Amino acid sequence: PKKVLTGVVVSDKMQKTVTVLVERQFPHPLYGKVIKRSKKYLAHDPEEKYKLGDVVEIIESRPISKRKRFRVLRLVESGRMDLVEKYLIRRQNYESLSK
Amino acid sequence: PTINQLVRKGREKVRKKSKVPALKGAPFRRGVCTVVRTVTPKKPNSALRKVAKVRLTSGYEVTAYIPGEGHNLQEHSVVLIRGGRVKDLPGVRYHIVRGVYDAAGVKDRKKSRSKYGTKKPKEA
Amino acid sequence: GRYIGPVCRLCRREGVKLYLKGERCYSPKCAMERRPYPPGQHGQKRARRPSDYAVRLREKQKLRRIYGISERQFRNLFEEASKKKGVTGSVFLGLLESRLDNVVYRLGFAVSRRQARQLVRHGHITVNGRRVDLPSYRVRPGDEIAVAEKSRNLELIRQNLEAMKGRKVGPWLSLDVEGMKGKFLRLPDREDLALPVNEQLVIEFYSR
Amino acid sequence: DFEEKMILIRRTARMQAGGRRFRFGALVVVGDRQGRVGLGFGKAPEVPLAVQKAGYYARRNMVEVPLQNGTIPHEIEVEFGASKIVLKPAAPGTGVIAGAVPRAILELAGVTDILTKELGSRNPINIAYATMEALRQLRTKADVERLRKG
Amino acid sequence: MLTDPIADMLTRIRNATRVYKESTDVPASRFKEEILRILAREGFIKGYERVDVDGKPYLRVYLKYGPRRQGPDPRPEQVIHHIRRISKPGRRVYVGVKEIPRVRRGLGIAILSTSKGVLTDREARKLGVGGELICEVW
RNA sequence: CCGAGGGUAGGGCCCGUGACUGGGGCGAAGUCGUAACAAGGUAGCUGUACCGGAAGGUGCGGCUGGA
RNA sequence: CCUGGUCCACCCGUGACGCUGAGGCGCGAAAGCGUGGGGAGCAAACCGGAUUAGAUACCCGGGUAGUCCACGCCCUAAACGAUGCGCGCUAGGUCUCUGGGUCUCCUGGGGGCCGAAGCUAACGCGUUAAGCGCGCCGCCUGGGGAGUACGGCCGCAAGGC
RNA sequence: GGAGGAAGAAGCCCUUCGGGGUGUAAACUCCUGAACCCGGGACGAAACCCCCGACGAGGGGACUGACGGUACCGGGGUAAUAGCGCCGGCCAACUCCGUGCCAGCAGCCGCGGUAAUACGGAGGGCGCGAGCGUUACCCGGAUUCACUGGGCGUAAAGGGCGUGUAGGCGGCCUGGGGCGUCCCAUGUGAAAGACCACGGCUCAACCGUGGGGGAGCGUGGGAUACGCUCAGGCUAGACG
RNA sequence: AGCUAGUUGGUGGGGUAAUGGCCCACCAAGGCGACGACGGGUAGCCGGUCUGAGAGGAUGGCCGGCCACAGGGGCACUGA
Ligand SMILES: [Mg+2]
Ligand SMILES: [Mg+2]
Ligand SMILES: [Mg+2]
Ligand SMILES: [Mg+2]
Ligand SMILES: [Mg+2]
Ligand SMILES: [Mg+2]
Ligand SMILES: [Mg+2]
Ligand SMILES: [Mg+2]
Ligand SMILES: [Mg+2]
Ligand SMILES: [Mg+2]
Ligand SMILES: [Mg+2]
Ligand SMILES: [Mg+2]
Ligand SMILES: [Mg+2]
Ligand SMILES: [Mg+2]
Ligand SMILES: [Mg+2]
Ligand SMILES: [Mg+2]
Ligand SMILES: [Mg+2]
Ligand SMILES: [Mg+2]
Ligand SMILES: [Mg+2]
Ligand SMILES: [Mg+2]
Ligand SMILES: [Mg+2]
Ligand SMILES: [Mg+2]
Ligand SMILES: [Mg+2]
Ligand SMILES: [Mg+2]
Ligand SMILES: [Mg+2]
Ligand SMILES: [Mg+2]
Ligand SMILES: [Mg+2]
Ligand SMILES: [Mg+2]
Ligand SMILES: [Mg+2]
Ligand SMILES: [Mg+2]
Ligand SMILES: [Mg+2]
Ligand SMILES: [Mg+2]
Ligand SMILES: [Mg+2]
Ligand SMILES: [Mg+2]
Ligand SMILES: [Mg+2]
Ligand SMILES: [Mg+2]
Ligand SMILES: [Mg+2]
Ligand SMILES: [Mg+2]
Ligand SMILES: [Mg+2]
Ligand SMILES: [Mg+2]
Ligand SMILES: [Mg+2]
Ligand SMILES: [Zn+2]
Repeated sequence: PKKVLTGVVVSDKMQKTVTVLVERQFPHPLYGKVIKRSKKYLAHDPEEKYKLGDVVEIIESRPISKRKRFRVLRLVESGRMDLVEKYLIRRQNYESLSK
Repeated sequence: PTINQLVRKGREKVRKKSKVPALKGAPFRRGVCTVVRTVTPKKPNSALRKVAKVRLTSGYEVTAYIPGEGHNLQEHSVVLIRGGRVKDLPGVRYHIVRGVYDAAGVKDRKKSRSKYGTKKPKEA
Repeated sequence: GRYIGPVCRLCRREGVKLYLKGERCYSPKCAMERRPYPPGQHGQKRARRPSDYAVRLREKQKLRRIYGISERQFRNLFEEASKKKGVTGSVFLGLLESRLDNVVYRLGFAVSRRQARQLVRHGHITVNGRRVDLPSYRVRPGDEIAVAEKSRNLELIRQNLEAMKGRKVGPWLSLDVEGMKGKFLRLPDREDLALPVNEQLVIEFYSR
Repeated sequence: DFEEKMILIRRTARMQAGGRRFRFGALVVVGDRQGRVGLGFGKAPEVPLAVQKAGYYARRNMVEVPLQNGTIPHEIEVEFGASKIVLKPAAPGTGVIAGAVPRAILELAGVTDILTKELGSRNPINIAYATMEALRQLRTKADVERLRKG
Repeated sequence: MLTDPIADMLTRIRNATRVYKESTDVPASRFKEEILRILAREGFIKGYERVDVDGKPYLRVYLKYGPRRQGPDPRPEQVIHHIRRISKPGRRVYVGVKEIPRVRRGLGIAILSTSKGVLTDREARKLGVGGELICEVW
C-alpha cells in the first residue's frame, strides 16, 4: 500500500512544489505518555493548485527530485492558517536561542 | 520529576571510573622497574612497604607494590603488573605479579602460594 | 572425584549418622557409635550456635555428601528441578534418586553407595540389555537393572546379593532376587524417601 | 509455649560522669506454625534477662496469620516509617526467601512459599515491625466479602 | 480547576472514609456515575443518589465501613482501604486484554473504561476486552 | 571538462610539551597566632566593599541556623 | 496630582475564553561602578589613645569614600517560610486585620497561635499542610577538589551566569 | 579404587600431664580391574556409471572411506596421578610456636606496640576437585537516574520575584468522525539459539524431530466508554 | 546553535537496467534546525548473547542474514 499521510502546507514558495508538515502521535517506549512528533515532506504539485494552509493527503510517490518523494493526493480542507502560525512561531522562536 | 519531564530530560546513565588504567583493559601489563624504593604507610599504620616505579609498555609509569616477605628487584628488572591498589600507600594502585620475568617467588613460603608465585616443594 | 578419603568423618561432623560404609556403620563402631562429635582437634568443645547460613550449608552438605557426588553435579541437578515443573524440593531428590549409581545401591546389589558406583563403572551392572558404566546415568521408569552374565559369578556381588534374599525394598521398585535383576517402577514420592535432611533448607541454600 | 527464635541482640550504652553504662536489646519472634506469630522487643541490664523479656511481650502481642496451602492469601507492601517490605505469595514448593528478620518471622508464621523484599531502611528492628503489620493487614476471600455484605 | 475530575472523586471518597463519614458529594457526571455504579455493584459503597446544592448537581455517595472493634482505636476496618487511580491525565495507561491486571490476587478490582462500557478486571477478561485502566480499588 | 594527489597560502579544533607561575590534595608528632564550636570570651553566618603575616577585621544592608 | 494591584456586596453580561510555563522580557536589598549635584550625623580605609606577649582588632578621640539626590550600569544575598504555582478534598479551639448581613449572631478575604485525622528519620507540619490527590515548571544523585578551570555569553570594572 | 581393620601403630599436634587429635585413616585381609597386552573391526555408501525397459517411470547389478585398524565388540590384566583456595567479622572452618606498628596482611571495617583465632610456619578444620585462586570487563545486589520504582522545611535538591512564547495539561450535556484505544481475521515475523515434549550417540555436553509461542508492522472487519477532532447547548472555572 | 552554492525546487538535456541535483546548462530563492540541524567523539547493524523478579542494563566473538573493505587512493574495461 503506497503509504499515505495527512498534513498542512507550510511553504508554498517553491516552483511546482509544497512543504507539508505532518504531525504523528504515539505512545512513548518507556514512559507511556502519548507524544507528538512531526516531519516535513516536499510534495509534488504539478499544477501549483495547492495553496498555503491547506490540510492535505500525500501519497508515497515515485522519486520526483532529490528530497521530494511524495505527490499531493487530494485536498482535505482549505484554510487552516492557525496551524501555519504554530509552525511559523516555533520557527521564529529560534532567533532568541542563539547568541 | 513529572512524566513529561522524563519525556523531555530523560534519566541519566551513571558510567563509572576505571579504578585502573592498566590500559587496553588488559588483565595485566608488562613493564620494567625504574625505581625500587620503600615507602611508609598512612594514617594509623607504620612500616616500610616495598614498591617499584614501573615503566609500562604503554609509555606510562606507575608505582606498584611488592607482595610478600623479601624480593629481588632492581633498577632494570622486567616485571608483570596485576593491579589492585593498597589502602595505605597513597599512590600505589597496581600490584606486582610475583613470579613472572625478573620477579622472584617468595623464598621459603609454604602457605597460600598461588599468590606469591612460589612453586610447590618436595617433602622428601 | 567421588570424594575418596576419610568417610566416617562426615558420618561425624554432619552429626546425623550416615551409611557411607554399608556394613560397618551397622557395627557398634561407626566411630559414630563411639564419638558422636565432629572431627578435628576441637570437636569436644562448647558448640556455638550455627549462623542461619551454617544451617543451610550443612543441610545441603549432608544431602550432597550422602550421594557422594560432585558439588557441580549436585548443583546441575538442583537447577534441573527448579527449571522442571513442580515442587523443586521433591524432584531434586527424584533425580537424585534416579541416578544409576544410586538405583543399584537402592536395589541391594551393593553395600555402600560408593561400592555401588565402582560396580556400575566397571559395567558389572547393566540395563535393559546393554551394559552401562555411567554413575551419572539417569534411570527412567520401567527399566531392567540386571547384572552381567560375567558379573553373576562374583564373590562380592554374591554376598551382597546374599542377605538380600527376601529383604523388602522401596515401593518404587521391584526385585526378582532369583535372577539378580531389579526394576525401576516409578519416580518416588517425597515420603517414599526417608533421609535425615530438610529438602527446604537446601532449596534455600541456593537462594543465597 | 511456642517456637521462640531470637532475631538479634545488641549492647547499647549511655554516658555519665565516670564512664559508660550499658544495656542489651532483644528482638524475638515466636510461633506454633499454625499461623500464630509474635514479635517482642526486650531490653534489660543483662543479655539473658533481655531475651526472657523478649518472649514475654512476644507471647503478649501476636497475630492470626491467615495461611493457605502453606503460603499467604494475597500480596502486600508495608512501610513502617523508613523501612518497607514486600510480601508476595509463591506456588507450592518454592521456599521462604527473605532476610534474617522477615524469614525468622515468616518461618514460625508457618509459611514456606513466599517471595519477599526489604526496601528503604533495612533496620532489623524496623523491618521486624514492618513484617508483622504486614501480616496483620492480611485478608482472605472470606473476611473480604464478609465486609462486602450489604 | 480540577484536572482529572475522577482522581478527584476517587480522592474525595478516599478522604471521607479516613474519618468515616455518612456520605460525600463528588460533583456529578455520567462517567462518575458509571464508576460509582460499580463501587456499589461490587460492594464498596452502599450506593449513591443524585442531589443538588444551588442548582449544582452532585452525587451523594454513601460509604461502607466495617464493624466496631475492641481494644484501643476501636475504629472500624475500611470497606475501601485502598483506591489509587491509574491511567492518569498526564499519562494515559491502556491495556490489551492479556495485559489486564490481577488486583490483590482476586481480592481486588481494576475498574477500567472500554468500548463496550466501564467493565472490571473480571468483567473485561470475561467480555474479552481492554482499554483505559481507570483505577484499582480494594 | 572533471580527476587521485602534489604544491602555495590562510583559518578552525584536538593532543603532547615548556623556563616560570597559581592555587589544590595528601603527608603518625614543624613555626606563628586563636578565627569558629558553650555569651567561644567582640553572638554567628552572610552578599558586597576595603584592609591585614595568617586565620581574620571593619563598614553597609540582610538571615536566626543567636540572644 | 498620576497609578498598580486587592476584598466584599448585588447574580447583570461573556460562555471554558482555563492551569502551568523551557527560552524571552521586566523587576530585583546592601555594597559597588560612570557623569553631575549634595554632604549635617554616621562611617570601610586611614591617624592617633588605650588594652595587649603582640593587637594591622574588640573600647576611646579623629576621618575619606560612601551613606542622599538625578540619569546609566551592576544582578548578588541566610533574595528564608531555607517550604514553586493553580485546583479539589480532609475536626475544631482561640485573637486579629479588613469587608457584607431581617448584626448576643452569620458569612468572605488576610494575618497568627493550639491542635482531628494523616504525613514525618525525628524535630515538626497540620484548611496559610510538610495531609489526601491531579496538572505543569524548577532542582537533587557521597565529601573535598569547586561555584574552581577551560570554553561561552554578559559587564566600564569589580565580577556575574 | 571398593568391602573389612584397634576403644584405636608409630610419627607429628594440642595437653588441666589423666588425657585429646589426625582416625578406619594407615598398616594389614580379601574382590574389582584405569592403563596397558592379544585377536576381531564399522555406520558414515548410494548415487553418478552398465543391462532390460524408452537414456524416462519402474527393476537389477557393480565400484568407492580421508578419519582408520580409530570407535566399538570379545579375552586376558596391573591398585593405578592431587591439587588450590580459605579459617577476625561479612562468611564454614581454631589451637600452638615465631614475631613484636618490625616482618607483613588487606575488598571493605581494620590487624601487628610481647601472651595475635587477622602477619609467618605448624597441627587441625571448612570449601571445591583436574582443577582452585587472582587480575580485567559486563549485569546483579544499586529502590544509587526510581516507567515498574526515589526524591528536595533542617540530610543533596524550589528557580530572588513577576510577566509570558513554545510545549504539557483541560469543567457539564448532546451528536457526527473514529486518529489514539480495544477485539476478531489474515499476511509477516527465515533458519540456528531459547522454551515444552520425543527420541540419537553407553549418560551428559553436544545432536535430530515435533509442537508451542514473540512483541512489533501491513491488510480487512468491528466497538465508541475514555483521549483527540468537527458541530450544538450549559454555567459550578475564568473573565467582565 | 545555528547549517547550506548543486545548496532547495522548476524547464530542457545527459546518463542508467531504472527513479532522482546522479550529472549539465538555464530559471526561481529556496531547503534544514532545540522534535537538536551543523559539528565533534565512539561504533559495522541484526537474529542473538550475558545479566536481571521483571522492567531494564550490557553486549554483537563463534553460527546465520545484510552491509563495507582487499597495502593507501583513484579509475574504468569486459560482462547477465
Ligand atoms: Mg596499625
Ligand atoms: Mg593470607
Ligand atoms: Mg517514607
Ligand atoms: Mg587539494
Ligand atoms: Mg568571629
Ligand atoms: Mg575563639
Ligand atoms: Mg567571638
Ligand atoms: Mg562582612
Ligand atoms: Mg581594620
Ligand atoms: Mg447565553
Ligand atoms: Mg503564569
Ligand atoms: Mg540591585
Ligand atoms: Mg545602593
Ligand atoms: Mg556614586
Ligand atoms: Mg571609631
Ligand atoms: Mg566621628
Ligand atoms: Mg525571614
Ligand atoms: Mg536556593
Ligand atoms: Mg515556577
Ligand atoms: Mg483565617
Ligand atoms: Mg501548629
Ligand atoms: Mg483553622
Ligand atoms: Mg562546593
Ligand atoms: Mg560567586
Ligand atoms: Mg571564563
Ligand atoms: Mg564462623
Ligand atoms: Mg595464620
Ligand atoms: Mg541475584
Ligand atoms: Mg540480593
Ligand atoms: Mg537499576
Ligand atoms: Mg516515578
Ligand atoms: Mg533518595
Ligand atoms: Mg540543604
Ligand atoms: Mg522562593
Ligand atoms: Mg499556551
Ligand atoms: Mg482506529
Ligand atoms: Mg526461529
Ligand atoms: Mg547534489
Ligand atoms: Mg571503527
Ligand atoms: Mg533489580
Ligand atoms: Mg583499493
Ligand atoms: Zn559411618
